[PDB]
Amino acid sequence: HRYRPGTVALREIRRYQKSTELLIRKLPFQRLVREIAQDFKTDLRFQSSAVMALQEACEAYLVGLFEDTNLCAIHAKRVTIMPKDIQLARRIRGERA
Amino acid sequence: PHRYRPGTVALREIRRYQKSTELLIRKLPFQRLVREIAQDFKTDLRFQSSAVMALQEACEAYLVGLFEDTNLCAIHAKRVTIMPKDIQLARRIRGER
Amino acid sequence: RSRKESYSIYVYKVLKQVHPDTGISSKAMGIMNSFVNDIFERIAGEASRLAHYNKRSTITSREIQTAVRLLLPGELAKHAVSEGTKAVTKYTSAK
Amino acid sequence: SRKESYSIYVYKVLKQVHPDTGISSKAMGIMNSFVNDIFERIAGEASRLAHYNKRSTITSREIQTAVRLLLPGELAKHAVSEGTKAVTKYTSA
Amino acid sequence: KVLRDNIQGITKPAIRRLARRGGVKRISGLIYEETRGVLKVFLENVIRDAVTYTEHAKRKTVTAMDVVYALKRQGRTLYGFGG
Amino acid sequence: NIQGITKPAIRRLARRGGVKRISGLIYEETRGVLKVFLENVIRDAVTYTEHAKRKTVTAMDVVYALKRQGRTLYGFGG
Amino acid sequence: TRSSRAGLQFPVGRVHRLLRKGNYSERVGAGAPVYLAAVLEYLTAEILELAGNAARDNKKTRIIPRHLQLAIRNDEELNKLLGRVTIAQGGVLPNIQAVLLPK
DNA sequence: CCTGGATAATCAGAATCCCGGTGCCGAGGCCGCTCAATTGGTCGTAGACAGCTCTAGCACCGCTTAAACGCACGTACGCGC
DNA sequence: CGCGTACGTGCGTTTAAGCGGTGCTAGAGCTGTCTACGACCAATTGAGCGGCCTCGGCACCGGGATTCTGATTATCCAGGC
Repeated sequence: HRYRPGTVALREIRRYQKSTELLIRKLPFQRLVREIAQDFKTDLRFQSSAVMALQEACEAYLVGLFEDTNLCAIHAKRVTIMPKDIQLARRIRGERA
Repeated sequence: PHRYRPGTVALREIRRYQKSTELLIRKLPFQRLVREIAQDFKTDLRFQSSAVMALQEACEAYLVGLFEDTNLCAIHAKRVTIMPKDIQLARRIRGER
Repeated sequence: RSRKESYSIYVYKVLKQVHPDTGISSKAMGIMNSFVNDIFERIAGEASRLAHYNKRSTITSREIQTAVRLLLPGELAKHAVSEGTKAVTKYTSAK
Repeated sequence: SRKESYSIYVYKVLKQVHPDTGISSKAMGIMNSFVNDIFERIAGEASRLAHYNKRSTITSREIQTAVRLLLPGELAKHAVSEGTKAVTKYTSA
Repeated sequence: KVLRDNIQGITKPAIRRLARRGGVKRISGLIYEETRGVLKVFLENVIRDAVTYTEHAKRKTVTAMDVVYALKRQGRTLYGFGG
Repeated sequence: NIQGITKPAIRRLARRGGVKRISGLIYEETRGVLKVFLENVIRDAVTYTEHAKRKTVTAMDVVYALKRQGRTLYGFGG
Repeated sequence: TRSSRAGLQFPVGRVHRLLRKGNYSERVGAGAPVYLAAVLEYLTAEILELAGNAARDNKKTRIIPRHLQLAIRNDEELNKLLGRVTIAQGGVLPNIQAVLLPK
């Protein structure tokens, strides 16, 4: 049959909140890290655990930002998150000026 | 007679208290509150007047910034009146417990 | 071959003291070592700040005590104060 | 009892940048607290990197990279140029 | 003399003035209590640090420097009172 | 590169954060926020490495950069 | 040693060496490394305690970083201590807001 | 007799529990070197502590009047649809 | 788009914020002398970490087999016209 829009999302929430595996793949994020690092210094090498540390910290920061974004979206009488929620979360957080 | 519409005196007070720099909380009730709170932590304590002034400056600045984030959250909640849930969401995004 | 130091066997001994039939992974062991190092750096820097503020060049047990009472939350700080004072008195008794 | 402060130096800098402009006592206290706060921040950053690089001294390079880490881009760049010209004209003279 | 209910010394027009300085146009009636509690959440977070400084200096008088160092610890540093 | 952070990857990151419904511009805003955060942390780590006189950015510089930014990470030699 | 003299397991030697070499003060007292090792020992005892409890709750004999994340975020004071601390391979707590639940 | 809602079944897929392999491993404990902890002993000065002095925090007391409470009225704002 | 009303506004009343003239003493601050605990150096020693080897969890793949709702059609019953 057919499922309602939003139940597979809740199942994915219950699945990924119990797991610890990284949700961004290693090679495109590693290429993005290297592309950003070439903008600051040329001829750089990267340890693999450095890229793993960057991936873990960035994924945890984005998960916490999505938590605050969902809180802002719920407070804004919605269930769908929006870039205004991200902007308000980064404004109260002090990252965005 | 004469009676202003609701919303003009609040804006005039916003402009007046944003133009000025003097402390909005009175000195003696705040000093009594500080002595009461510090009396609940350690009995027989004296207080420099400049210490209570520094406490008043820091508390007033923190409450003004909290009211700024509260007004921003109330605007994001499609309102113009601030609510205690705005204070609560601003303190949750700020990381205060 | 460089001889890198760590807190592996020490945290292993404390784990065996609190849970005899429980092990620990190296991914958790690195987190525990970083936790011990972070708490060490925080309490030592807080003692350094207190010694610099109180115009004293000596970091005694009192400086670490007020560093723990500043950094740790109330029940945790109280239990750490009791543990620290107990170990300081037991070190003072022996020679 | 002598209380050391950066009062006359900030007075000299202010008269260098604004000769018809004085400072108040509260603003002088704010400036003196700012100087000590920035000094403590840069010195703590240089001490942190000196502890990181296994080195028991703090030279001009550690203060330079502490300024480059702490201060934002244009401010850090201008402070880097000012620090390097001061180190060079201290070394020559 | 005993000290009781000084938290209500922070009157509703004071919280109104703090909201006007913060840019708040309309204030609910349930704000003036709750913000006061947040002020307690401020003050019990600050002075409890500063007394911990005052207990280390073996003093019975809370100075401005202990308040400044308590604000230094909380990430809420202040200019104009030393440091 | 920056589009290498795919829409299902940001979808999984939102599912871990507890987001039920995701807008279309959420992926691009998350890409921009991730780019800014990676720019800051990688800039601090590159400053650490160029002060350490090395051409290989280690995990120690990443750990110290995250400790600088108030986002201290446990598990990589802290 | 000095760990056996103090009833502790953590080394007084390593802590007393790092307190001197860490550029913390001119002189470092003798009661300070015992106190710091005891505080570190109680803190790792509480963390390993709640980690072992979480490992027994998850039916595992070895402590994984998920158990450490459960031990940190489940306790209020341990989460308050490690508030700005990211644990690698730790994840988040299972938490779904009320409006996200279906009717 | 018509009609609206509550429930009490209904099978039906989507998801979930369970077993089997090729797979590479990674905890955790012993062998053993080795350099940092231990220990004895000497130099020294930060600081403990009792003295002195001295600003400044606290208490009171009362003139003045700006500041706050509360009531009454009402319109425009929160929220319900 | 509309409904109900909460908080904006002004004035009378009442309350205590502020002023700046006064006494006191408690505790911050300056000082002065002696010392024990802390650094420094040298020989000694043993706990610590490198190496490596065995084993206990380890894994997400895959196609039958369990199970848990969900859309699904229908069906019954009590209330109102």
